[PDB]
Amino acid sequence: ASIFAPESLLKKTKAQKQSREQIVAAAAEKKSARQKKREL
Amino acid sequence: MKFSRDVTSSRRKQRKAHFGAPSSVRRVLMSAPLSKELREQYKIRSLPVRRDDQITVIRGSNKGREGKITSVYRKKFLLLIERVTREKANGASAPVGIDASKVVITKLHLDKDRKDLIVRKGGKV
Amino acid sequence: SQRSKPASENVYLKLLVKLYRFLARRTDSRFNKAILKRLFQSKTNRPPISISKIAALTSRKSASSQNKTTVVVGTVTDDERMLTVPKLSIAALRFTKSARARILKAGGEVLTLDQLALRAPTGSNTVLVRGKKHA
Amino acid sequence: PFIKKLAANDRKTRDKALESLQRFLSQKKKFERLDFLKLWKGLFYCMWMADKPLYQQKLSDNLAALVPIVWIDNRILFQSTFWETMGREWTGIDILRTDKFYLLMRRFCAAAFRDIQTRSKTALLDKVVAEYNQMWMDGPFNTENLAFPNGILFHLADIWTEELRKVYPEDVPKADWYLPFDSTIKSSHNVVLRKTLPKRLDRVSEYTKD
Amino acid sequence: DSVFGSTTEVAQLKKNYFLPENIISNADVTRLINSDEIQSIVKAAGPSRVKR
Amino acid sequence: TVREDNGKLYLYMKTIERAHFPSKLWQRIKLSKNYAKALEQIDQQLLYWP
Amino acid sequence: VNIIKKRTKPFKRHQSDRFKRVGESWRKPRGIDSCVRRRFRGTISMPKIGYGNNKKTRYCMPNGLKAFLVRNVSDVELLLMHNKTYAAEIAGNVSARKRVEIVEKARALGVKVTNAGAKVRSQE
RNA sequence: UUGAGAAGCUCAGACGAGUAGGCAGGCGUGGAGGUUUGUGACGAAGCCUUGGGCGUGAGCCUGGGUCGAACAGCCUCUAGU
RNA sequence: CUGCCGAAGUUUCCGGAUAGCAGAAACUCAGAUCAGUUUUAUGAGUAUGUAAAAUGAGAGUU
RNA sequence: UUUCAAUGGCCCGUCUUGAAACACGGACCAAGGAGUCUAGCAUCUAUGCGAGUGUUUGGGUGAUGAAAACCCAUCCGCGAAGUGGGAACGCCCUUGUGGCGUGCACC
Repeated sequence: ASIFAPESLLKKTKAQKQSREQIVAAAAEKKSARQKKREL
Repeated sequence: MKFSRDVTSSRRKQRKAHFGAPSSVRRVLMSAPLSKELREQYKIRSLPVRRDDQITVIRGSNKGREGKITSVYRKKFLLLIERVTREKANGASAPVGIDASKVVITKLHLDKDRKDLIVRKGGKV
Repeated sequence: SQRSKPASENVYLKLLVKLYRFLARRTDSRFNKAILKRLFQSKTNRPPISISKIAALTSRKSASSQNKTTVVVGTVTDDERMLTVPKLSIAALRFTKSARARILKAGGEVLTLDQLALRAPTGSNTVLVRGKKHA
Repeated sequence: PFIKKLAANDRKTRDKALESLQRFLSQKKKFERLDFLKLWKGLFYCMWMADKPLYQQKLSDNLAALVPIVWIDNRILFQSTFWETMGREWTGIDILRTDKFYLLMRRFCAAAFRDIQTRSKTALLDKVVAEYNQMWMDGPFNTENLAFPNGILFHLADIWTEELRKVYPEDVPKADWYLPFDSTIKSSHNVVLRKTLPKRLDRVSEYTKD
Repeated sequence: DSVFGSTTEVAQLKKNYFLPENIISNADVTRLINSDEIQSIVKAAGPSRVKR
Repeated sequence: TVREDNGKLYLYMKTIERAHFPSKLWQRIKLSKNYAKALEQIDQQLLYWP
Repeated sequence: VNIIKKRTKPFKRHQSDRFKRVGESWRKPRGIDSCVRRRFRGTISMPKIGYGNNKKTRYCMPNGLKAFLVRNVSDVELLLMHNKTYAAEIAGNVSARKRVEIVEKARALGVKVTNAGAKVRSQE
């Protein structure tokens, strides 16, 4: 009755989740550096 | 498919044989199917047409017309039937030729030779 | 018969080029770029290498063969002159029937370039070799 | 079972052969390794021919649940021959068939953990884990063979901790649970495997010897 | 199996004939490209068709 | 695929495990006349498909 | 992306009007002394790649559709998913019986037919 | 976001004479193997036409007229092309 | 039919071997060189030449 | 499409020579009409096999078309008998260092 998600989907989701974390982490830093650069 | 190398499937040679046949070969070339009653009574599917044979036209414009075979025109592969004609300009009735395969024999002109031919092709008289 | 694409019409060479096009583009390995370049080359620019030369090159000077895979984009022929074949792991486009049997019967493994790409997708711990281009 | 019927072209015969396998695997006699390798060749194709996700995730449970039916003496051999037959056939599989063999390993990874727990009731846990760690290190996690695919081992690292927590929902005891991963990270000649296995593995040092 | 044989066993009805070997082992190249062995080392994929 | 049979629409599906059996290769389900429910049936029959 | 044609006149062969033996199908002049090859002033134009039309609007009829040649009802059903991109064009050798069947089928599919009135009459 | 004929899709910049000569990609013709469960007496092929359309072009599709028995698209082969 | 590349049209010996111009292949190579270019100053005789600066271009090849 | 108005606009092909010019060919239309086939040699590419390789002189065989396809006994032809450096490992924040170097060019 319950169809488990494919295991390749779980592996891709873990990889995509990690890549999104780096993008967001390097996006808040990008905003701060841009504000400091623009003042300079 | 044919497998004998004594028979040719060449269209050139088959057309030449048909259109250059002698009258003895042309006799068998113009054969007609027997009617159903004659087919089950003479145990023969088809026979060469002969004068005074009673036939019915099966195909063509003259379909359904009956009559005797007045003459077997072998030089043109045509049959001449009684009262199966066409009006001309001057009023004379020109006979119309019908191919032997387009007629069905309903009554045979039986003679001694035809009876021997019938029993020759596995036929009960 | 080089540069952009292989001139060969083999569909299975075209599939190998497909695999190493992705590897040469989505990794930072000069091995994958080198393999892709040699997949485009002609039969004249991919000379065969022998079982003897592979055995000689691996245990050369300092020897220390260890278990690095030998990769050649070409045919691995056989040297019937040599009597004993060491334990070698070779990945090649083609192996001859004599070369393949001698490697397997007394030695290790024979691989294709796609089996190698799964074992060493970055080409790490591989001995990439070439044949003598001078005929 | 006769192996040939296990890989038959209709699901009815494959199902019947599976049912008859329970009697075969329960006999109290020693089974050679080749006999289990031949059996797992048919059982691999029983799973390889499975059609729909509901069936092929219930069939995987049936195969995993078949481990405790096997006799205690030749139970390790049954699991060891599964990981050998999966290593040599893993690359021949295609994308539309890997997602169901991925679940087969996960069900068999949990089967080993459950069998360790079951044996731990009557024997010391360290001895049972040592027996399984020998099987893990002599088979998949062996560094002496370079032909074992990294896809199996990355999957094993991904599911090692979560399938262990399933068997012990309350808490797991201290044992060498992650010994095959430590042994193969330190000693393997596959640089890609040893560099990304620590990233994939979820080794929880809380319940391992420190 | 006697007409053709195998890659390792000679054909019985063809003297000294072995079935040809392939330069690729698993011809499903999408299985290799989208495998855990390869997808775990590639760098983060850039975008598809990029914005102007 | 979705195909029309004498006024009714069906969702035809095939899997790799029936590739060698042409008679049993394709399986179909009847799609409801309600368009909203027909979309739901496609979603639930094609679950975890690309 | 409305349809733009860089040129509507055809490229006629040089001296094709002077001589009836010379057809108007374009032939690249080869004479070195010929002023048409040298591209002097007042002479006729020559097919150049610059005259090529937009790739997006190439092969498109003035109504924005591309003509798709159709010979039976099987060909019309092919344009079920492309009725906004392609127009059906029945072949010239398709009989008036099949043309009728094609035209009714194309009408249900919402497919424009370029020559839907050929070889038929109407009777309301 | 579906935009994997990966031989596809997409982004960017620069450039554009041309004899001899060199190199690619295409158009068309006769015949052959395969294919379109292809077209055709409710009209094939050809021909005519200030009908319409497509391609930078070689060329191709089509309406009408004429006509009366065969003919074509695609993949490959071939040449008295 | 279209597209792309594209000369030489002459040194040297002497119908050619050439060279040179224009392409293909096999390379290596920016932590390096090349230039129908201008220089710095001194060498020789404003010109001329020099090794190492400016400017541009990744270049050398078989 | 026909025509008109404004602007422009030489007759092509060959040969010539610096391009020309000039001199040649061209009343018109249809059809026909010119780098082909084969035997060597060399190059490049593709394909099969690979210290080998090449069935078709011939034999076997081919029940349905049998000049095809399929199989190969013995011969024989040809062939054979110091540095730099691609790639990879381990360190170094990185450069860079260390061990290991195919092909080729130097010694």
